[PDB]
Amino acid sequence: AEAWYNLGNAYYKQGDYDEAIEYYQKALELDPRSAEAWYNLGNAYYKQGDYDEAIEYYQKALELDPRSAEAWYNLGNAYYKQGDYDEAIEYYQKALELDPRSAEAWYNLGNAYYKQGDYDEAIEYYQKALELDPRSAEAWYNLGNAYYKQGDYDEAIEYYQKALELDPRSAEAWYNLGNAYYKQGDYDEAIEYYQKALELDPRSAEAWYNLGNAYYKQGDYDEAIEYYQKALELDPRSAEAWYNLGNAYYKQGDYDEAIEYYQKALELDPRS
Ligand SMILES: [Cl-]
Ligand SMILES: [Zn+2]
Ligand SMILES: [Zn+2]
Ligand SMILES: [Zn+2]
Ligand SMILES: [Zn+2]
Ligand SMILES: [Zn+2]
Ligand SMILES: [Zn+2]
Ligand SMILES: [Zn+2]
Ligand SMILES: [Zn+2]
Ligand SMILES: [Zn+2]
Ligand SMILES: [Zn+2]
Ligand SMILES: [Zn+2]
Ligand SMILES: [Zn+2]
Ligand SMILES: [Zn+2]
Repeated sequence: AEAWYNLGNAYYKQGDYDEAIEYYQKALELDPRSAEAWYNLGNAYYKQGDYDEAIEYYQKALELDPRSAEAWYNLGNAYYKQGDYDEAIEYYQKALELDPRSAEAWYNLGNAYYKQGDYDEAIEYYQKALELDPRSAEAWYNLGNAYYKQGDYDEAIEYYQKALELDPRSAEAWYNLGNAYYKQGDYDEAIEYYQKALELDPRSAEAWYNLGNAYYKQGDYDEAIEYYQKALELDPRSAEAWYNLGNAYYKQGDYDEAIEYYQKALELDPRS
């Protein structure tokens, strides 16, 4: 089994996962009691996106070594990839009972609670991750998103600010920071961050529309009109862009433009 196993390892290292599977299987046909062998077979399937096979082999690894933190964590990952968030949570928790010093386990546990809608737990476990390794902009952004989702816009703002200190080249962090100020009703700060997002990524329709809304909420109707019109060059299909473009014209006393744009909105959705 040893040579088959090592041959499988050599294929694994060169990224050749189908060959690794063949020789791991050959080794296991000769010695089915190696946890590391079952674990490595589960990894090779995992890398090909065979999540159901990965699950079966990681469970075999765990029959032989129930205290493998690595086997529990990768079982949790395979469930996460199948969209089975509650199983992923159960297995991540088992991995952390055995090894509470992995940032990666706490972070992935946060991600699973997030995907289920438990922003509170997401917050708790993203914080743990960040304490063992505070260097990832993505992790700060996601803690930002969890507070945002709970409606803690000020904590959201705080952690988006942290993510942008580490990676100021992120349109999404800039955009969500604007969303967070928008949601507190700080429309001038919103406008500032929305403009940074669009200077970095200038062709999301939704984003030009949200810059429009922020000007509209400030009472800056002629700028609202300019950015709504930009949103509609990119997405001529949006009932909302047409309707708020109408509102902007109405607010300026431009009643015949208001009528034209309200009609456009009502054709795309005649239900309001
Ligand atoms: Cl919004
Ligand atoms: Zn191959
Ligand atoms: Zn043996
Ligand atoms: Zn499969
Ligand atoms: Zn062990
Ligand atoms: Zn161990
Ligand atoms: Zn499930
Ligand atoms: Zn909840
Ligand atoms: Zn819950
Ligand atoms: Zn909760
Ligand atoms: Zn906390
Ligand atoms: Zn708060
Ligand atoms: Zn603070
Ligand atoms: Zn007019």
